Amino acid sequence: DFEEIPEEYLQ
Amino acid sequence: IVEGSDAEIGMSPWQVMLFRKSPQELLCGASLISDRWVLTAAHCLLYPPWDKNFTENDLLVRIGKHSRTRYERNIEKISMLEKIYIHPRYNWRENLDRDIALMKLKKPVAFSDYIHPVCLPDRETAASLLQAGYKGRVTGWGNLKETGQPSVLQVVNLPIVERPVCKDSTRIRITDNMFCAGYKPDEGKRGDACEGDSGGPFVMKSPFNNRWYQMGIVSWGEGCDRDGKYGFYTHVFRLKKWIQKVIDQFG
Amino acid sequence: EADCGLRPLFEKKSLEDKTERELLESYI
Ligand SMILES: C[n+]1cccc(CNC(=O)[C@@H]2CCCN2C(=O)[C@H](N)Cc2ccccc2)c1
Ligand SMILES: *[C@@H]1O[C@H](CO)[C@@H](O)[C@H](O)[C@H]1NC(C)=O
Ligand code: NA
Ligand code: NA
Repeated sequence: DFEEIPEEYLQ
Repeated sequence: IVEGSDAEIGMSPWQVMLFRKSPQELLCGASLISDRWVLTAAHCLLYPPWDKNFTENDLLVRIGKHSRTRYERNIEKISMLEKIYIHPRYNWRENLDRDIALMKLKKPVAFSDYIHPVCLPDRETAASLLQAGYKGRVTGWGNLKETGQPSVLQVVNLPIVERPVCKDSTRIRITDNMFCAGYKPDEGKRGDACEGDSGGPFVMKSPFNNRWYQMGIVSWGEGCDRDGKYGFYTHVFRLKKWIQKVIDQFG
Repeated sequence: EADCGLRPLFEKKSLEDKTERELLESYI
């Protein structure tokens, strides 16, 4: 499964 | 990638991962062709039979990656999409004819040791290298077998196959916008792209100028690495006029 | 790009990867 990516990229 | 091996660090610095925002998951491969443009398969973005029709905001691209699942801090770069362009004559209804799409990034990506664009072929390089028996290289984080997933980017070198052999291997209608690659049953070696590798590059290293060129895009196959079957790739040069038009118009 | 297709960790440094020779040998 995938490591969470920095929130800045999901905004 | 079936029957391939782990990539070396920086071996494919044009490799791009198409990443779904929610749920967070790999969608496809893709390739970097400039600081602002990414090339992929149209079916990675639009495939009505599977209820697939992504919009820009659904997606991210992750560039410079090696590990499939890790967030590669200080190495990978994650970019948002400004706009998706799908070939206007992409045939999702029948045989994936013209299976090609472009994605423009919101902002240019910085090149590094791990991030660098691949060349697109000119007519002469295409004519010279797209010959039966000549090998290219396919890379991806897709399935390791038809029926799990790799820790890191996989690579496999595969020979281009004679067009009549491609045609005779399948009931699907093949077109001049496709070529196929892979070993024959009698050749003893194996390897193929698989689900998840869609959209990734088939590249060749020109022996004339020692540069890597993207000749194909992972498009389709019946199963993965089956004897007597071959992987089919979008013929990038045949569709280059469309690529240039989009970039010239929207660049 | 003027620099397309030349990898920083390979062509730019004149290092070869482990299997690129397989490709070259096929270009007959
Ligand atoms: C080498 N390879 C092997 C298996 C899958 C892939 C990736 N492409 C795919 O999975 C594509 C997407 C739509 C259905 N795909 C397929 O490859 C189908 N298995 C065969 C097919 C071809 C053309 C039209 C319809 C169906 C590549
Ligand atoms: C796919 O999405 C676009 C925009 O949301 C839509 O207009 C189109 O009708 C959909 N189906 C396609 C392109 O087949
Ligand atoms: Na046939
Ligand atoms: Na096969």
